[PDB]
Amino acid sequence: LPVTVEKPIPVVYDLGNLAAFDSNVLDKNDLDSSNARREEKIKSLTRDNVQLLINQLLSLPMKTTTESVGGTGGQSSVMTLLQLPDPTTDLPREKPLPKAKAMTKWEKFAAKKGIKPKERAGKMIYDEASGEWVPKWGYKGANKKLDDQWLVEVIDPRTLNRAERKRLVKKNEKQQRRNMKN
Amino acid sequence: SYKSDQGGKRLPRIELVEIGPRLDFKIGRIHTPSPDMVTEAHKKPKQKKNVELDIMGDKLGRIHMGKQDLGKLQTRKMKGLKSKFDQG
Amino acid sequence: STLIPPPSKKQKKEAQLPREVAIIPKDLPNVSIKFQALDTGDNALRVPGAISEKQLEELLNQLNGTSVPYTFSCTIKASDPYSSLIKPQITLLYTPRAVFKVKPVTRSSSAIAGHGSTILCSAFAPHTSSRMVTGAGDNTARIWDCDTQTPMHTLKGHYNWVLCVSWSPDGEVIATGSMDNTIRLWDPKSGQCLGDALRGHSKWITSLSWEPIHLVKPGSKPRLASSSKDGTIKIWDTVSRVCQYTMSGHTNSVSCVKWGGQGLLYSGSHDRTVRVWDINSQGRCINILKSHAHWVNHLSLSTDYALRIGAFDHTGKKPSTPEEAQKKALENYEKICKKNGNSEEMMVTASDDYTMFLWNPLKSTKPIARMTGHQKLVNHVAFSPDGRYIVSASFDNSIKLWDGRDGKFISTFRGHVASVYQVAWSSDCRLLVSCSKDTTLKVWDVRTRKLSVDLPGHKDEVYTVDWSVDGKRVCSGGKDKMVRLWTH
Amino acid sequence: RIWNELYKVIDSSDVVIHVLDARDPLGTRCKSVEEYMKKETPHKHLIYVLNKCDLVPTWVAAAWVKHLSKERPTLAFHASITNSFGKGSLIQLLRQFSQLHTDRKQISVGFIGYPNTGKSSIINTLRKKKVCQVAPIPGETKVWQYITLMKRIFLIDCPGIVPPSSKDSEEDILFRGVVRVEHVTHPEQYIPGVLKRCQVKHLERTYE
Amino acid sequence: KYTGEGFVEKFEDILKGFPNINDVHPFHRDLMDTLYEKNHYKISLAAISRAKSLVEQVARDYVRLLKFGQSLFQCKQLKRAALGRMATIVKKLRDPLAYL
Amino acid sequence: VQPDRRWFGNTRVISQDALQHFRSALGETQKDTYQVLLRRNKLPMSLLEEKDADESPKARILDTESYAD
RNA sequence: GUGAUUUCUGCCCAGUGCUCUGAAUGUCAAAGUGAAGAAAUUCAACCAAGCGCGGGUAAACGGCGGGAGUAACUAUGACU
Ligand SMILES: Nc1nc2c(ncn2[C@@H]2O[C@H](COP(=O)(O)OP(=O)(O)OP(=O)(O)O)[C@@H](O)[C@H]2O)c(=O)[nH]1
Ligand SMILES: [Mg+2]
Repeated sequence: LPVTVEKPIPVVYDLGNLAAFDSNVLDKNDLDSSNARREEKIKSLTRDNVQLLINQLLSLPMKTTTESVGGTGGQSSVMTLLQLPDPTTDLPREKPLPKAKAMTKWEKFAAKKGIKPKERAGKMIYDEASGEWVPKWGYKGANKKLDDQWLVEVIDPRTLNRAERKRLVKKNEKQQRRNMKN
Repeated sequence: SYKSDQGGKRLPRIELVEIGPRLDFKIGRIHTPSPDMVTEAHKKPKQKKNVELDIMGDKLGRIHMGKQDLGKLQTRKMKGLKSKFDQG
Repeated sequence: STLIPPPSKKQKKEAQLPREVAIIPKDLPNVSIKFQALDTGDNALRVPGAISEKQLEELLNQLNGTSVPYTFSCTIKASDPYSSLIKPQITLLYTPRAVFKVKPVTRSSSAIAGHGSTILCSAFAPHTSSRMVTGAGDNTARIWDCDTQTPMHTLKGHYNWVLCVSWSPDGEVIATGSMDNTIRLWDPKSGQCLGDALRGHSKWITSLSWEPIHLVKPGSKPRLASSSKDGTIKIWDTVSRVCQYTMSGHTNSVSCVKWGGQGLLYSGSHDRTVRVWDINSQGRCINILKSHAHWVNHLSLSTDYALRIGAFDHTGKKPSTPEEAQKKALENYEKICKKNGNSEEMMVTASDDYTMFLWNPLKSTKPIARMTGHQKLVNHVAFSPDGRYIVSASFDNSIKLWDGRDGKFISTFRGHVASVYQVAWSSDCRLLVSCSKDTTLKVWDVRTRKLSVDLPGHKDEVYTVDWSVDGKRVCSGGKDKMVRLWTH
Repeated sequence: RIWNELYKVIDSSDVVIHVLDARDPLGTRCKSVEEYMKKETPHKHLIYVLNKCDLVPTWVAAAWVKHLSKERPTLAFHASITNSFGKGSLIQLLRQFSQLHTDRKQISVGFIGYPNTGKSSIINTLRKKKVCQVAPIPGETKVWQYITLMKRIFLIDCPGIVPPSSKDSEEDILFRGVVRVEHVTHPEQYIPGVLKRCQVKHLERTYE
Repeated sequence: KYTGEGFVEKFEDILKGFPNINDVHPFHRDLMDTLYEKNHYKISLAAISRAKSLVEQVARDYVRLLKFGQSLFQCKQLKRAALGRMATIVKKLRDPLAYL
Repeated sequence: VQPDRRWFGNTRVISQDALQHFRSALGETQKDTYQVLLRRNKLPMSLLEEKDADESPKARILDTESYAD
């Protein structure tokens, strides 16, 4: 009947994992592999621990809300949740921490002088005749326009233009590979 | 968990039931972590004096006035406070 | 979105220690407590300690000689129900509960399609929550089977908007006051035009009211009462369809009509004056009350909840004969009203001067109190079903809760961001729903003066709100031409 | 012309110090602008400095610091170049204010108050040389002046203001030294005020 | 500035001419109360007093704006803006000025 | 100005839980005379004001009897 | 350099700021000598220079929140 129970040495708690740590005195000659009254001791020395743990868990701060069903996040008004503290035991990671700091020689050139990054606002430009907003790259990009022009006004010049673009693309990829090898 | 009547509706009296499994364990061989790996596997990912964040937002700062001892500061010796010029 | 500031470092390092489990230590160092009621009873010197707050109830049952439920409180200082010693000889105050629990109304059922214009008025049947009536911006009203969320029995027969619907306090007929100054009656189960359109007013109908069942001649049916923008107040008997006798006291438009427990109609008008008509005196006003500075909107009585159902209690039963019906209705009215043994029904007024007045028109012609504190016009006011709480809504986004016996101030319910158009109580007088000019509906828990749930789902303004009688459904509707039912 | 220097100094200054007169501070207080700084510029700090503290007893000065320290910090000062009092307390508090704004590349602090309270003398004692002109006549400093110390904190002094209170006297402005007494026309009609303010015992010992 | 002074001076003569119904004598007070409706009497004069401050603030602001103009066009437009806001403040006093 | 779906998108929503939290945390200030403000954390401030009054300001008398009445 | 006299112990019980009769066992890359057990692993001893030890200096470059805790070893003072 009592919802409480006393133990000499105080149990340590990890509410961030829902874990208890008891360090009281056991009896070597109670849990031996053949003692008849073995379960009736295990199940109780653990039940008092669970009692202390539920006592500790049912006294944390609760977090209510006023939302309703459909709420894209989670809980609704009819759910109280316990705000668990953080764990304390140093349990090891599984992969090291992520760090990869290469300057790729562009972050060195641009930083020796004062080239700041760009604002990254939008992807559209304004075509003048025609009167549309014609993505700079992303649909019939302004680049791929000398390709389907109906006359170029000087070997086919449009194919030479394609080749000259491809050369810079491949040079950029090679520069990237070199930087990553450095 | 059942009603208690010794702790109100808040704290109940709990009971356990054994479901499974039920195992014993004896120790065999081990391979322990090297010091370098132990110091490299417990790392917090890294993600302010007199500066506090209040509730409501409100970054605030303390200013910590010193101790001010006016046992110094000899007050100026004006002529009217000198009893030597008393008109009696 | 805007975020609550995150917890600090020292607060995180604090939240890990062991923390504060109560034990209920012994605990009977006995304190002598004074069991005293609210109305007059102080019943008698018992000295218990820390015992079960549900055993105090049984103490009072066995003492007052009934074994009923009782709610408790102490020291009307913060007036809060071992919990009397954890924070700090001591008295005890109690009220009757009349236990009939109403779970909140959280979810949202289907958004029922319907009319082709906005929805102006809505009402729930007094006998079952399975049917419900809505008059809308077209020239029709509609009946909805809430059981299956489906339509039924659209009632064509007007040729202008329907501005008020009422379901008779016996569940026999429905009345639709419209824009064209006709007034029509309809049968629920059939949907046929029960006669022709009553008429006699020169401008539109503002409000309707019915004869309370506990005064109707057994073997007969209740009567009507109709307000109109012209200024007339007309009576109607629903068997002969004849205008019994009119009343023409006011001068401006008249807003609302009531019907008391002793046969006294009350009427507030745009003439800044509340009049008290009479039916035993053929309809000559016996009292005029002029206290407001601007005009008056939505007067409200102390028993206008009991007077609305008429022997159909929260358990959905029915009467078979007017004999048993009249006894049930009298019992209802006495259960709601008899808190001193007399006919102490009060009245509350809501006017465009930001202030409400607390009348007892029987005992005197002076207001008992002047309830004030709003900052814009007060559009709606209501009494609790048990009559000891007044709730008021206003165009300044707030709602205010007053002590309904003398007129004090209790609390404010903030949370709307636009005007509050009207409010509504639940059956057990513990919740309160409200609709607003913005989308959302809000449910408030009166027992703690907080916000329970906030339910969106409409798309434009919301004009009506009606909780059922057994608390099973809440109906709403407005500018988006959809009906909406909310359940638990 | 000077109320256009006041708002300019308040605009440019990160932290303001309001200087008072230890003889009568409540008259030289000039509230009237604290309501402004609170309404329009809450991110500015506004501490008090009570100088000329060697002209009043010690219990008087302590009482005044106490009764003023229930609104703002209010340090207590005495501004001479050789023999001062409070210089360390002001320096090691400007250092705190500078550490708090550790990403602003500098802080500016501005001195405001009535005329002839010692705004320039405080700068002079802090820096330990004659940097701005001082003089017993009220209207000495006329425009604002920047002065650097510690490479990260600037000081700005400005001319002294008198709020245009439409009440409270014509002869109180005289005894809160604002007017150059050479210009008042009949200066003998004000002497009853001197006899009222001072003591007979003190006045008997200076003339004699 | 000149038009600002004009409106302000037309309003001062009204605010200093009428007899200040409060604190004159409880006989004339009550007589004027039954004659001119003390509420409306005070309200119209408070309307005029409020206009007197609004006009002054408009005049004060648009001078400061003009002293940063860079062309005849922009300066002229600021002038017209100021005079128009003044006229629109005044045109709302059609009822109080007719009662008074 | 190019067309875009931002511009016609909400930018600064807030919820009822945050509203109630902040509103309850404006009657627990306890100003310290030695703390100075550094930043103010832009918030919707016209929704968290309005402590309760007891006045109910005067009604407009001009809507019933204008002046010609 | 300063500019008669009189005032001038100034924000520095600041020793990594402008110098060294003085130092140390606080640490200490890599190197080298000792132990376990088959062996990776773990641990003992020796240690170059800077950083804790300290004297000293007055118009004095520029550099700075004070007082405790005396590391429940730190990844350039991660703190309290
Ligand atoms: N007795 C005494 N006199 C002082 C003290 N400090 C300044 N004074 C005198 O007060 C006058 C102050 O002149 P300023 O320092 O220029 O004061 P101010 O008018 O506010 O400063 P400005 O901005 O230049 O106008 C000087 O004549 C000083 O001699 C003080 O601490 N004690
Ligand atoms: Mg001066």
